[PDB]
Amino acid sequence: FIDISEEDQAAELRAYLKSKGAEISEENSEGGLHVDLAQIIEACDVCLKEDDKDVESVMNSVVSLLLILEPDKQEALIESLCEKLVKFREGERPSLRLQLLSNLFHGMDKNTPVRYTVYCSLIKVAASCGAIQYIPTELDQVRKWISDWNLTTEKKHTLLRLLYEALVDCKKSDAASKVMVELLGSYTEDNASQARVDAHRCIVRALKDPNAFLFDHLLTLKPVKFLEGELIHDLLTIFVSAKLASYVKFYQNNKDFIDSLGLLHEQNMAKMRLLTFMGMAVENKEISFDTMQQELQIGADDVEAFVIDAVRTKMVYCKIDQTQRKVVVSHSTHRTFGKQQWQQLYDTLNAWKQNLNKVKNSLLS
Amino acid sequence: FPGGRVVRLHPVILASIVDSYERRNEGAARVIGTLLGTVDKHSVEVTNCFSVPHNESEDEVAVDMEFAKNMYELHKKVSPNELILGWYATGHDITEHSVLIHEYYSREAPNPIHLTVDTSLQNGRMSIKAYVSTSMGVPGRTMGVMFTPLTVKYAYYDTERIGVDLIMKTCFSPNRVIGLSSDLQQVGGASARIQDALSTVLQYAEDVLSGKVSADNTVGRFLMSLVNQVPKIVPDDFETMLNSNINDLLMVTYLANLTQSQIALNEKLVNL
Amino acid sequence: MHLETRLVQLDSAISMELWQEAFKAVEDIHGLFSLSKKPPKPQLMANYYNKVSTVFWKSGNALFHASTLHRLYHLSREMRKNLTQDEMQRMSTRVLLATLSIPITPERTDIARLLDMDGIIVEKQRRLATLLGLQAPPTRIGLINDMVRFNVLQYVVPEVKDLYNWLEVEFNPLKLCERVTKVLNWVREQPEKEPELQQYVPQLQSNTILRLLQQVAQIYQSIEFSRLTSLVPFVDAFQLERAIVDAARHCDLQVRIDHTSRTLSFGSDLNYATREDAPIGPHLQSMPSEQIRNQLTAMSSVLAKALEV
Amino acid sequence: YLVSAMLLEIPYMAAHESDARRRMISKQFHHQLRVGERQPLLGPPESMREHVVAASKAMKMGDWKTCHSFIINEKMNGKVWDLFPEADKVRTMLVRKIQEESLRTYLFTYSSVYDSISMETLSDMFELDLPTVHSIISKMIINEELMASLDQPTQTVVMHRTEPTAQQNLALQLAEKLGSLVENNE
Amino acid sequence: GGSGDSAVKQVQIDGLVVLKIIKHYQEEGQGTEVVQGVLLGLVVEDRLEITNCFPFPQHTEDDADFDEVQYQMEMMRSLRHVNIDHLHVGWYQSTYYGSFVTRALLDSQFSYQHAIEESVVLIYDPIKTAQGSLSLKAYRLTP
Repeated sequence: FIDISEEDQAAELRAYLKSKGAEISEENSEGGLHVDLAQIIEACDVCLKEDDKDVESVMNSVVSLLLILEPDKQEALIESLCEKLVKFREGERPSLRLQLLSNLFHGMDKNTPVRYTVYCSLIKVAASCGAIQYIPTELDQVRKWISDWNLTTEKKHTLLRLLYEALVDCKKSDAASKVMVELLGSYTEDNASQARVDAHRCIVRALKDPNAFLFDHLLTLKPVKFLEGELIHDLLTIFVSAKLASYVKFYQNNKDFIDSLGLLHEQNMAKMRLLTFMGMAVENKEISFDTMQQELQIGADDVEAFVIDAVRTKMVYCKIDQTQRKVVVSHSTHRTFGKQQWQQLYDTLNAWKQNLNKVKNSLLS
Repeated sequence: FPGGRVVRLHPVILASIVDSYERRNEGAARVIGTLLGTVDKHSVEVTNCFSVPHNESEDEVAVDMEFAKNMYELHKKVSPNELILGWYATGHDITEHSVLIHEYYSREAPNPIHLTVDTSLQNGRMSIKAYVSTSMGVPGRTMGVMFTPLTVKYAYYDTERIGVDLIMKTCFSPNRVIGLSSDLQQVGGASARIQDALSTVLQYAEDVLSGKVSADNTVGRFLMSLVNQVPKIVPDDFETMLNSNINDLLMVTYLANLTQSQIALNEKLVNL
Repeated sequence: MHLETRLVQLDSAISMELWQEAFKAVEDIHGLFSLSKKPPKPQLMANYYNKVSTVFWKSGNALFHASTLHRLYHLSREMRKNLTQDEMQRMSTRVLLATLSIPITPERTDIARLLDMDGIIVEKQRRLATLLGLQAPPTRIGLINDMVRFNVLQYVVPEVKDLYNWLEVEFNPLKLCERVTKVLNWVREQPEKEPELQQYVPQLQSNTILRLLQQVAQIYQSIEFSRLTSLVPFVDAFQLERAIVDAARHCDLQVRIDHTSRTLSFGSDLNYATREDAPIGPHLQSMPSEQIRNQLTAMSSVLAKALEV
Repeated sequence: YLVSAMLLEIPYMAAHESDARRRMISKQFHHQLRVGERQPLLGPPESMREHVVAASKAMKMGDWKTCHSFIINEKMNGKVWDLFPEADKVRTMLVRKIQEESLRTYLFTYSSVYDSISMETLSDMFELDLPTVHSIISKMIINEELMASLDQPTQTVVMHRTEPTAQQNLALQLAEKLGSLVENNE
Repeated sequence: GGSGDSAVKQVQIDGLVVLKIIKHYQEEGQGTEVVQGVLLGLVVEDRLEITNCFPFPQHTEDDADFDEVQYQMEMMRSLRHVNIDHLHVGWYQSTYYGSFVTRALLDSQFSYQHAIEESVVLIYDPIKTAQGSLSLKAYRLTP
């Protein structure tokens, strides 16, 4: 690349800085000038015909980017041009294409093929270097306007399906999922049939790692209220396990995926978490030690160390007396009706106190 | 990886924008300056800035780079925080005059980092769009530059942006400080009632049918997070603790007032 | 003919057990060296820095020793490029040097001279730091990660690699008692592993207690110390019990010291001021369980409110 | 060291109007205002580095540095009583280091032990039952006793109550001054 | 309103003026004699409303030594270039002390207000004021 800041007419000045391009590129570059203004064949040429063998060109590829925005069908020649980005197998100068074509800044996110084009490209381009900074680039305008063309919605649904295993992580998996599942849930992909495999994904997010705390991030907003519990999946499987505390209530509910996953550590984890919670919410946010001994069916020292497992769960987060005040505040598992009736008695308790507190402090203010 | 992602300035950049813009030396429409700050090599964390002499029009623009070095000399002396990362202008984005000030700053010639402040009657458009200029090959014309966006972040001294929070209280209606903490109780009250009016509609929406969607285990998670720290669960020995603290704190200020009287009885017996 | 005139002044003094005039000599070598930036600073300075190391190893705190050893780690690896040592045994020796030196002192006992203007020599620490090359006097274990920033984490020898993977990384109530001192008794192997490696161990044992009591103090809040003597099977029974209270009196945590029936609770919370985190800098990785105090009222009430608003 | 670093480590926690102005601070401001120390060599530092641990009582550590290398440097040999002046010194180290946790380290100490205290520091039970009794009446300490059980319940609470009294270290030295103002006036 | 004795005025601190202070809040100088700079505005409607004010950066690491006045007048010529004159309506400070007036700068600002009666001295301290009323106070050595 040499400068583009002359009269525009970027077409035959890209042709100039394509003379130094690939041999397959520059054998069409100056030839295009005889044809037309040549932002159709000569523009698609450096896209069709591969680079010399390095991404030293990209400074010219930014010209080729902004040279089909206004003149050509942008989206048609920007679906390709962003297939070279993986065909090269690098994501740093292919990434400067992705960054300046991210959204709404030289490109103008339509209607949202422009977000997808670079999104699905970047997916193939980088490991997850460019890919991570597109959770904001997506979610910032998810909150203002979701893609009206459900084609673009199921485009990003397939993206958020394979961005499960694309970036090597389990909480990124949860993040990209609880985007996949949330716009699936609210309005998308019903399509009850093509939501079925997505239920098998959402149960993996519930089960493989314990990041519904048991089944709360599947029941709270709409991740089962959409992805139906007692559909053909039996997603209520983990809800039959959610209050019960027994090997049988995970093992009779064990079907032929987690039969071989398998289940021998998370059983005890999620079991003593649902017991910890409903223990706390009963007897009564300050329960006794020998009650928990009999509850969790083991003796003293292990259960006293399961208090430390439960304060790291962040479900029961406070100071632990040895003989009393065992499970404590922060009711982190599902209290689906009890938290709602408590929300009304607490906004009552607020309107009772904090409104009294206004005129109280305002006496000396 | 691309360096053009984000500028994390804070409203002191807008301080030396607006004061400079509204005195201006009658630089009517276009006030411009050279931005000074740090870089995380991905982010651009910035503290301060300054407005320079310009006369930008078609096709005359001046940035006294001798003076920009004079100001940097005085700026680096003021605080060692910053390097001249580029130039910040008022309205607007890519011009043929931007790229003239580009080649003026390719006399300087670190990474070109620009900050364009839209001067329009809008809301949806941001009052600043921070830009870097890659590609950036350029042995040709003036400078082949490509404006890639830097997200506008305010990430510095939190008590400063508490100072800005007060400035945004003055933006609505000043809001002078005599009873700061006195009428921060009125602020704390207003906050606690917005919480109440929030929680009420959340309940009564599901009391009818299909409400409290985005609240159940988020606002409910952060309603038990209210009672996490206030109140203390229900200990009446904690009532006893803090009414015994009332006995302590009253008695701290009690002899503070005994010193108040003693100030006059000490230094004003001087006046006989 | 001057630095070697003063470096024989230094070795002779420290060999004669003369630490006052030894300090005067480590001042003199730098009083001369202050007018020795004019030469391209020589790379046979490992001598000077390993001698002021040996000078600090027992006199000054392992704090200033470890800070000196970091400036060795920087300089004498700039050497390993230029000097060009093909030494993996020295790589083990110098990483364990920099590590073993770090986790020694949680807090300094400056209240014997808080009577009559304490802050003086607490500030003079900066003048000591002038001779090291530092300006800001040294941090604690915060340092160790300021060169785990470098390839310390890989280069360190598997004798001790998986010992800080307990101390700094894996925070446990009871899974460190028989996980530090076991393989530190495996460190004690006498002759071939540089008897230099040894004299870190009495503070290593002390420091391990000073970490993991603040753990079980803010993990549990009432254990009975007829069992706790078994929970931590260190070489001590008596001196460890009066090391429990030594930590309490010298401002690490809050415990009920000398109970007759020997029930030692930790409480909730009752005296949260500065003797909780010893003083302000916490000795507790991601445990820190719920204590309650001032202003949390307003700002937790509006934080929790406005997370979803 | 036995009439100053013991008698006056009681009122040195925010109660300064008993400071005897002729003591070790003749030299304690000297061999502490030095940027470097180690194993002491002189007399005064070898008469200090066991004193500094006689603040962190350590009966072990303080007894072990008045008998380090002095039996050549005139402590044991010279005082024409061969071994007995140490048997005196050791006793006034053993005993004057039980009168320390009493006066210093009593904050969270409510229930304490006075049989095990005899096992720790090895003095005679009566020669410890005497001074542990003395600790209350002689030094008017806030700690209770029923010594048929050989015990001393404390119930001290003074820690953030002596801070507002450390305000009365100076709130007195405001209103103790108005007592002296009008003495001069008329 | 905020009229003074024979000449001197109120000060109006606009929201970007406190930000010109809190950019050097406590950074470089904790327990130092921080002179946060000179406040320059103009004699305007009963309250000399601030335009700009930049921190007069003494030998800033440990102690406080007043700089070359070359910076003062060349910087406030740097302001003259596209902005208002050095209409120095006082000097201002932080200075890790809520609710004080210093002895040496008391003398300095009296002599300042001796040269120009129409001058005030601002003392903005952050929440180190203890929250804690009246963080900003524009004190003056009296008529």
